[PDB]
Amino acid sequence: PRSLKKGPFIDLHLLKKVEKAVESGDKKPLRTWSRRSTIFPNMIGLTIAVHNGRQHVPVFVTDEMVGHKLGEFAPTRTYRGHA
Amino acid sequence: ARIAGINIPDHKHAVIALTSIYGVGKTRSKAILAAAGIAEDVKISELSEGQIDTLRDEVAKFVVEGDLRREISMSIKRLMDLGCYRGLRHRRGLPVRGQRTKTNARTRKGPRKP
Amino acid sequence: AKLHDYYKDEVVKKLMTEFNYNSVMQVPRVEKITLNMGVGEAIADKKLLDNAAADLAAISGQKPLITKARKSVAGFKIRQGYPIGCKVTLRGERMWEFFERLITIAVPRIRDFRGLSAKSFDGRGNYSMGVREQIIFPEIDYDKVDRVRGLDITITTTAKSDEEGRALLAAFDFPFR
Amino acid sequence: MKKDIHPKYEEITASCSCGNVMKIRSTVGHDLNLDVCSKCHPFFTGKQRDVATGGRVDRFNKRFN
RNA sequence: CCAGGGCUACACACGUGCUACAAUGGCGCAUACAAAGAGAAGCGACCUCGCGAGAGCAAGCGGACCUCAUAAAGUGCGUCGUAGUCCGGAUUGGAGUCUGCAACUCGACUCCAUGAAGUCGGAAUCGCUAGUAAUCGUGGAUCAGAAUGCCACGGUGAAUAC
RNA sequence: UCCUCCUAAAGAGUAACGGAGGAGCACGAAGGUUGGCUAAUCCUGGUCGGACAUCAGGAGGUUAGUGCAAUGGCAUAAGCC
Repeated sequence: PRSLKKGPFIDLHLLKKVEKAVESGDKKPLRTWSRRSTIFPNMIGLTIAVHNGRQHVPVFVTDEMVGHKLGEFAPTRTYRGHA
Repeated sequence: ARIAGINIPDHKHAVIALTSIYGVGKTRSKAILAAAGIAEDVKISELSEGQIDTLRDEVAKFVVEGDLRREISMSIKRLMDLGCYRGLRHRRGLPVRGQRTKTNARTRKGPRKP
Repeated sequence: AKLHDYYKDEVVKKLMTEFNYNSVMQVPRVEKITLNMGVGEAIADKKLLDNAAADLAAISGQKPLITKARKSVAGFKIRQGYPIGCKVTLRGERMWEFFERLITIAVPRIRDFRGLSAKSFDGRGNYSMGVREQIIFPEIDYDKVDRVRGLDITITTTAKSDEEGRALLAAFDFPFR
Repeated sequence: MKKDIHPKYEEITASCSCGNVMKIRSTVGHDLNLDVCSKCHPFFTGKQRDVATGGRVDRFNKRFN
């Protein structure tokens, strides 16, 4: 976890992107390479396509997802089973 | 000798007998008995019933056995229904805090039949 | 006893005032309470059933019956006429005593009692609830721990439907989550 | 009821911890002490207390400014 | 050249270590005895705040000066009275701190709660001839952060060799 | 050798190397008598408990049971205590 006196972490380009999507008011997805960014409350209800290494998996920001990083909802290593 | 969830032993000291409750350990039992004023040495059997009630309300202050089990199960179910990474690790029965999965994790993965 | 009198005044009055009842014999009265203890482990051991018998004789007032098997099932390794359970029927002042002790001094002690189910009405008003631990009753020493050995209690009512029986039970401030 | 097969059913006075007293007929053989009763239980009064069912956005506005 | 990922996966098998299964011990209180070494975008006293990790303010020190830094086993008193137990401390939840642009994948630590296997280990197999084996702590390099590894240093300290 | 059904043609009887099955016993209670009771199988509710154990209620009416093969019978029970 981060320190509490530092505040929550987000990229500047992601914050500009989500504020552009708020002033634009649309619900079209936006593809990001910013897995290390904490989900903010203004992002709720818009699908974000987070990079997992190959592709961009679209995750829908719910109310309960508002504490975690974006990359926590994008699995990087695929594994099904050894048989 | 009857704290609303369970029963406590009578021949243990009051700190160790208080730690039988789900939700208190060493430090919380020390703090509870420091608030209620009972010495840590004396057994439960020498205590009297008004003092057991003045213990009971301070144990009733904290979150203990029933709503603590509800809280823990609700948080783990919240993770598993969230779709996060720790949710999937709680799902498949694998270590969650980034432990070694290649060799060890024989607690979380279960006893080794195969 | 006391809850019988609380019935005869308040609950009879209430169930005249909320359902239209033409008569005072239209009200649901609660007929009996049966405490069944389906031990099932008597296919090999015998004294464990004779311990569950003393268990229901302690929890209830009177001595239980020992219920034998009605048909033989090869799936369960029981035979025709093996004493597989035990049961108590209590009615009258004894069910009113047991019902007052159940509603007041036992039902808080079910160890995270979050509120028992109100959908357990079978269809004709009879309610059935299953306790998992017999230590919730104050009759148990806890220096004589034998087994977990829970039971199921079935309140049988003379109500016709679910809602009349639930009115009769919740009139007694029955928990009902 | 039949005579000797049933256990003795004595009227005792159980005492709740919050201050209630309750005379019951029971077979424990002695007087008995309680902790929780029909009064002064966390379910029976109305203090049932479900937890926050998501305090996440409240956690974000409490943590960060 | 760059961003993100991976080298950290996990039905399984082996190698080498750490921690245990307790009473020659666990916990609480009081008190004694070391050696070696490092330190300048570094070591960081005293005082205050915080349960703690740490935070604030801040002298000294390129050092036999100052700091890291109270050595731990030991000892004296009490307590547990052989239980999976006041053993064990894995796993998991919540709340944090710090480094760092950044701690999800994937850091270390703190505090609260949780309390798993394990009651000395099969066939087999290893090290050790004296300040040694065993046991207890400390320090350093790499290092923004991240040792149960490696390299060193001292405390106590055997048994046996026909 | 004995028992039940069909062939067997609505009294009885009736053959075949015709079609199907059983017996060579059991029980001092499984006999006598008095008093009482009434099934199988589903649905729903309920601790372990689960399709199927025990409990409660409804459906249903003899689809059950008879110490043993089949037929006939059986509630006034010949069934169950």
